Parts: sequence; C-alpha cells; structure tokens
Amino acid sequence: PISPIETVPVKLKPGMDGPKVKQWPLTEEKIKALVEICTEMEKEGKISKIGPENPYNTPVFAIKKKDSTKWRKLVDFRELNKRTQDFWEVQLGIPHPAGLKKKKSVTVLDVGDAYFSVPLDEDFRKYTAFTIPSINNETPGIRYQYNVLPQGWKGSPAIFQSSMTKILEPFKKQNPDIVIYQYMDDLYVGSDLEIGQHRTKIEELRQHLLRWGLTTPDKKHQKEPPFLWMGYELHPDKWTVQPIVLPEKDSWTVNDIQKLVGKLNWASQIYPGIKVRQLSKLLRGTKALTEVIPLTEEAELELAENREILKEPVHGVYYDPSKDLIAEIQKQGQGQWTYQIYQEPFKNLKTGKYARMRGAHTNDVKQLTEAVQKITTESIVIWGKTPKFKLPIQKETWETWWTEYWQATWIPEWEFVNTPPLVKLWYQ
Amino acid sequence: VPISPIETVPVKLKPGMDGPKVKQWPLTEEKIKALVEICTEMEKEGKISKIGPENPYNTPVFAIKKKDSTKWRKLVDFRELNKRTQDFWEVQLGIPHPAGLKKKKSVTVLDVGDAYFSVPLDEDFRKYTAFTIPSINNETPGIRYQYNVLPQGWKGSPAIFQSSMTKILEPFAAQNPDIVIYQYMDDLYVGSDLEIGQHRTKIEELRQHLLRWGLTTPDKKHQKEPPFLWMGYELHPDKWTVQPIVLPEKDSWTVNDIQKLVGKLNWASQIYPGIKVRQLSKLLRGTKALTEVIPLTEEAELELAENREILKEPVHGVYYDPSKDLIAEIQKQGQGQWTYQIYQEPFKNLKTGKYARMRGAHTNDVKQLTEAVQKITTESIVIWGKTPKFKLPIQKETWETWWTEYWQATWIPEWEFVNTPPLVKLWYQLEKEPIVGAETFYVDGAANRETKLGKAGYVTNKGRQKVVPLTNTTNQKTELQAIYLALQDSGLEVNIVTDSQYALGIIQAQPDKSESELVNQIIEQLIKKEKVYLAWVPAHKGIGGNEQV
Ligand SMILES: N#C/C=C/c1cc(Cl)cc(Oc2ccc(OCCN3CCOCC3)cc2OCCn2ccc(=O)[nH]c2=O)c1
Repeated sequence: PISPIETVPVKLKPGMDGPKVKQWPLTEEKIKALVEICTEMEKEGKISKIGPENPYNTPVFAIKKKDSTKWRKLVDFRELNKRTQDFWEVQLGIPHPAGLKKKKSVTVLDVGDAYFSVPLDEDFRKYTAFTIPSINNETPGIRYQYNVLPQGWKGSPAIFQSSMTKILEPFKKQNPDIVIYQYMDDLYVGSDLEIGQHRTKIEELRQHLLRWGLTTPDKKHQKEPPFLWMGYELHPDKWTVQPIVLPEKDSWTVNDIQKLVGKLNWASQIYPGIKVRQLSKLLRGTKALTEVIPLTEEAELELAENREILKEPVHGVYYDPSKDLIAEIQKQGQGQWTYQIYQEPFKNLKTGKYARMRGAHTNDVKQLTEAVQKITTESIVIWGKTPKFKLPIQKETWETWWTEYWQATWIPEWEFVNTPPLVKLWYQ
Repeated sequence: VPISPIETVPVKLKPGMDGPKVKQWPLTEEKIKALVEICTEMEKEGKISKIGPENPYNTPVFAIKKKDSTKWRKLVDFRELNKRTQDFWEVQLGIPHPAGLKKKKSVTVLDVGDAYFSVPLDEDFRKYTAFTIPSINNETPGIRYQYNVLPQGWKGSPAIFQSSMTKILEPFAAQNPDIVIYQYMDDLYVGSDLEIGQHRTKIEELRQHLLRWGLTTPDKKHQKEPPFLWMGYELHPDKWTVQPIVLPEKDSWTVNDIQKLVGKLNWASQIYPGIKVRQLSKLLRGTKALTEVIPLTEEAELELAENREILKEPVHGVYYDPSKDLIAEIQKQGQGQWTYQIYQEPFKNLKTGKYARMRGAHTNDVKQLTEAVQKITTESIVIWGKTPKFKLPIQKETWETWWTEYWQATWIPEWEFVNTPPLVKLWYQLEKEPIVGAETFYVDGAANRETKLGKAGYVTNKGRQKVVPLTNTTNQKTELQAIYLALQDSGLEVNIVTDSQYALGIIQAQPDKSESELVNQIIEQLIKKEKVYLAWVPAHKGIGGNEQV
C-alpha cells in the first residue's frame, strides 16, 4: 500500500481512557484461525506485536466471511467506538441519506479492505490492542495492535471518507438517481430500477470500484451455484409499522371475547381512541369459558370501529436523533419472531416479523441471530444507526454461540431480558 | 552480579503526574547501619546507583528480619510511585486447570533466583525510584540511591519480568520445539516426551541459556520432584488431585468460619463428586458482620456430615488426551442442586463440579438442566478448547416440548439420554385451550397494605361461591391463594380465571419447585389435576371479576 499525507490524528474526549475489555474464551479451532490470519497480517504490516506497557484491550472473534468456508476475523470495536467515534460522528461524521429507505431495491457491498491501504496515526495505535487467547490460560495471549485503519472501527470509514467520495464521484455522475451511503465497512446502494437493471448497475459499481483499486470480496458464486439465492438485496419501500390485528372469527365464545377485550385494552395504551364498553356487557354474569356468546349489532359496531382505528399509524411518533434506538424481540414459536424498534415506550418507530424455515434446518439461536442482523440492517438503512437489543436469551448462551451464525462486520449493543409474559399473543 | 543486556520496556508515569516526593527521616541506628550492608552489595551487583542532590524525588525505606532470624531483608514501600505509574497489561488472571494439562513423560520445575533484580529498568524512569538512607540524628548528607532494575513491589515488575522471560526463552524454544515450557510468576514448568536422559540434558541446556542471560536456576539436581504442590493442587505423574482439605470441628461457627468452610468445600468439588454447599451457604445468606456467631441448622449439619463422608477416602483426577472424546454427564441431587462429571474414560474423571440456582424465586427442572449444560459448555471451552458430548437424564420429547414452548431462546449441543434416575420430566402441563364440560372458577384476592389482612375467593358458573380470610399477607399472595382455593374445591378438570398478571406469570412459567410453600402446594394440586386451563382478564374492567372486598 501507500502512505498518504501524514496520518489523520485521532484524539479522544478529554479524560477518556482507552478500552480495557476481557477477551472471551474461544474454541481451539477459532484460536487457530485467528493465529493464521494475524500471522499473515503481521507479514503484510497491518498489525504488530506489543509490550506489557500497552494496557488496553479489545475483544476478537472468528466468524466465516459471508457464505464462505474460509475463516474471517471480527474485531469487536464497540468500546473504542463509544470512546472515539462519539467525537468522530461529530468531527468527521458521515451524513445520512433519508431518501435511501425510499428506493425499490438496496444492495449491500463490502468495502472493508479499502481501509487497510491507509496507515493509522502512530499515537493512536496503542488503542487498537487485541489479544488472541490461549487455551486453559497456558500462555499469556498473543498481543497485537493495528498499524493501519482497522475494520469495525468507526473512525476508519470517517478517515477514508474523502477517498471514498472521490472514487465514487464518476459513478455518481453517470448515475444521478442511485443513492449511496457508507456505513462502516459497507456501501448501501439503492435504486428504483428493475431487478436486472439494478444488478447490472451494481456490477458496474463493482467493476468501477475494482479498477480504482478497491477489492470487494462480495463476489458471488460466479457461473454455477448449485442451489442458492445469490443476490443480497433489500426492499425498503415496503418497510413500515405492522398494524395490530384483531382475530377474525365467525362465532365467538366467552374465552375468545376475553382474549379480545384483553388485547384491545392492551392496545388502548397505544391508541387512546379505543372503547371496549360494548364487548364487556356481552359477558357480564359469570359463565362457562366454552359457552358461545352471540355477537350483537352494537358489539360488532364497537369491533368494526376498533378494527379500522388500528390500521392507522399513531400520533406524534417521530424519530429523536438525541435518543438511542431500542429493539425488542419476542419469540413466537414455529420459526417465527416478532420485533419492535422504539425510543420511548409504546411509540413504535418500526415493527416487524421475520420468520424462516420452520424445522429440521435451523435452531433458536441461529434464528435470533439472523433476526438481530436483519433488524440491525433495516435500522442502518432507515436511521443511519443501530438499535440496542433486548434479547430473549440467557446471557452466557448468547455470548457462547452468537459468533456461529454471525455474518455481519458490525456488532450492535445488546442486553438480556427475562421479563415479558403476555406480549406473545398480542404482537403476533 | 546478575545484571543483564535485556532490552528495557519503556515506561511512563500516569499523564499529568510526577515522581513520589515522600521524604523519610526516621528512625533507628540499628536498621540504618544494617541498610548500608545491603545497599553497597546491591551497588556492587549494579542493581542500584548513588545519586547527587540534584533534587530528584524520594520513596520511604524500611528494614526487617527474615523468619528464623538469620539473614536480614530490606523493604521499600512503593505505594505512592505505584499510584503514579502508568497501567500495564494484566499479567495473568486465571491459572491452568490440571484437568486440561496433557500427559508428558518428564516434567521439571525451575524457580528463578533474584528474579526482578536480574531484569533492567527503563533508564528515563529510574530517577523516580530514588530513595534515601538517613544518617544518625545528625542531618549529614545521607546516601541517596535509585534502581537500575525492576524494584521489588513496583507496579510494573511482574508484567515486564514475564515479557522479558518470554523474549529470553524464544531463541531456546526455537531450537527445542518439541518441549513445552509454561511460565508462572517466578517459576517455569518444563515438560517433554524426550527420554529421561536427553530430557535431563535439555533441562541443563535451558539452565545454561538462562544463566547466560543473568537468571539463576536451582542447582542441586532439578530440585522439586512429584508432587508438585502447586496452587492448592497435587500434580502426580499419572494423575492430579487437590491438596488435603481439613474441615474443622467446632462448638460455635462464626460467619467467617462458614465462609472458609464453604470455600474449602467448593474448592474440593472440582474433584470429589457429590459435594453440596446449599444449606451451609444458605446460613450465610444474610449479609452482615463477619464476627457474628451463626447457629447451624439441621439440614446444614446433615449436609456437612455427607461432605465429611465424601471426603473420607481420597479421589484422583486424570489428565487430558486430545485423541479421545470429551464427555460430560449430569445428575440431579434434588435440592435444586446438580452435579456433573467430565471424563474421557469410564472410571476416571478429568474433573467434576456442581451447579446451583441462586437467583429467581421459582424455577424449573429442565431450565436448570439447561443452565447446567451452559455452565459446563463454558467451562469446557475454557479448559480444553472444545465442548463435550453430553449424557443427560432427560427424554428427547420432554426436552423438545420444553424448548419449543419456552419463551426464551435456548440451545443444546448433541446429547444422549441416560436412564439413571432421578429422571427429568414435566410434572404437569396447562391446557392451551379452555376445557369443555369443566367448571369455570372466577378467582380474585385482595389485601390491605397497612393491616396486611386481606382475603381470597372464587365465584363459579355453577353458582358456587367461597371467600376465605387471610392474615399477614399481600395482594400477590392473596391472588396465588385464590387460585389455590379454586384448585382445592374443583374436580380433575378445571378452568380458572384470574385478574393478576403476577400469578399468571408464576404459573405459566410452569415451575416444579419454589421457595414459598404456597406455590409448592399449588404445584402439588396442578400435578394432581388431569386438566387445568388458566386464563387472564384485565382487573377492574368489569367482566367476570369478583366484587368481594
Ligand atoms: N511447583 C509447581 C508446579 C508444577 C507444574 C505446574 C504446571 Cl501448570 C504444569 C506442570 O507440568 C507440565 C508442564 C508442561 C506440560 O506440557 C504439556 C503440553 N502438551 C502439548 C501437546 O502434547 C502433549 C503435552 C505439561 C505438564 O503437565 C503434564 C501432566 N503432568 C503433571 C505433573 C507431573 O509430574 N507429570 C505430568 O505428566 C508442572
């Protein structure tokens, strides 16, 4: 590579010390892969071994590429990100295209390798320290720090931003209707073109970037994939807040009207315009659960009125940029998961449900992992930043298995919940 | 004169700080004259150097007689400098577990003499280690020194020493890749499959290398021979175990002594199977003064008895063999306590251990089994770098049913069923749809937050009604009460309807055990029933609810 004018100096918030974070234990296999990878990177100049006088540490994991059988090293930069990018979303911050969510199709391209051509400010290198762990604490781990702009660090695309803008300029000129947004190591490219046109334009951008020096190992299965969905493509024009659905039934029992009145009453703390009065009077005196209650004219006059009041969006619900995004996920069974993305309680910026193959293929952790990735990508496309998850999983279980199914180059913040009893029936 | 031409590790003081300025006048002639004998012999060896009143900094100096009172020792309190020095990478946290070591034909322990003092200190930093021996009462220009090497007790000594030793070993470990060297604090643990002759000569080559770098190694033979008492263990050539555990016999037990006891029992549990800490640690629940006298309970003394009986005859752990499968096996002890053994072989264990659920007011057998599996998976990943095949006392369809109907996402590696009782089953299942031809109980309960009296009751579709008074209770407790009442007074199939998300929450969790007797009785009733459908409605929205005060 080359060494452009100086190196962009990186400072921190005054009184902010570098990251010191424990390295999770890894399988022998993953340690091996990390050792190989870093031996290589050491040879190429990207990282160098360090002394005991470097206290800082950032975690490192091993995932596999996207679909590939070759190992990939994923550095978890969340801490260093909070400790730098917070003033580097300010100083060097990249502006977000609110028109990206409008496009009919959006392809994500991996541009990470670019950062590796560029050196990192000397004085800053000590904060990129990571440790390859040893099995059973038999040796002190292997300790490297970065000599070049690291993937996963939010300062990396911010520093490379100008180079990216320049390289992208010609393509942007010939294609004024294509939206291009850089989030960390990925380029999000939107268009209203038909799928064939879209894919061809994306290949045009791939070749453009390629002849300007940017490799994009997003390259597909080429001539003959045996069976796959080859294109990684989103479709944000269809992405909104999923409306609440009341059960559609011919005849109703006491129990059914109870679930109905309960769910409606729950909705009332979101939509204030709901009245359950006429459904309450149609039970009254103590009855059997299985007893069938006939639906009166007034009761259904209340029901049909509460149905179309639930198809409209809420009032006063807007995105607060000074606030963190929060994503809650609830498990629905049968390979289905439902989610909400909000900021303050009961005001939902976006909700959704993402299912997959139901049985004899995938397990719970795989599903939750793909779900978190999907939601995160939607969040990037829509707001230009990732939500903090409340995950329905035991902490240690997730901390053990999340890196098996993780194909993304970024890591969202998460925390773990034991709480919700009733949201299952209500959010499905 | 054991100095060394080892590259020094560059050190800074914490940003915006300076060198310790603490002055020491005191005190006594006896010690003062004794310090010069040490200082001149250290200066000879080049470990320290005199300095001029150029206005450097200063650090306190003490002196003390070693045990048995034969040879003296010098002390320096570096606390100030230590607080003022930069942070270093953490030396080591955990230590390797013997179950994770692999059998080697020969093993040798080498302790390094003079240690830190054999390793030089960064030049520009030496001026902050400056200290002063005073005169006797006379104010005369008492000697001023400073360290050229790693000062004892200084913040940077252990880490810098470790990295120095590593760099020194590197050219030797290259020439001898088939031998394994572990590095721990001041010692080195070497091992090889080399025949005892060439091993015995290799160790000597190592000693010569080390001494060429200024580091002493034990002269007489290789010194220490198995055991090998290391960090509370006993490492034998074919086996490992814990160092002998002694459980004291006393008339009175202070919370401190119960702390020591639970400690020893826990430590023992990694190898001796069956160890139970539940009742003894339950004594320790209340967190208060450590000098308090705590009376033991009956279950605690029974537990302790069972532990004493387990500890009677010694047991041994084996070492790891990468070629052979790693298996872990779990048994329920029944008190909310689980126990497990990890082995590649039937009659010999790599190690053992226990899991006990601490948090939560109510739990589940399958959930606890899962949590245990999680603990062991983590542990195995730590120690052996992989995850074990599991042998579990749970039917496939039981497990499948649980994880499919469980709100949280759980996952298990591949496992096989073991028919060894007690097995793990679901002691009951709530109906997912209301029961036809079953009496419907509308339950409610309420209490007064001041008097704490309250009452619990039901009203049924068959016109049946009951209200029972309660004393010393709470609204949640009155609700669980109400449900219990409906369970007692109904048939084998019953539809209950409640106004409380709390009670519904406890019950839908399907617990088979709890720390409140009420929930336990409810559990018993739930097991006794053929079908129970529990359903919820908004409280005080006037549908089927009880208007009873
Ligand atoms: N004071 C005191 C401390 C003493 C002490 C402390 C540690 Cl932590 C380790 C140690 O010995 C070993 C050293 C290296 C080794 O290297 C193993 C590395 N592998 C690499 C792959 O091949 C197999 C070996 C295996 C060892 O044990 C193997 C098992 N063993 C233990 C004790 C004994 O007497 N004989 C044995 O055979 C000794």
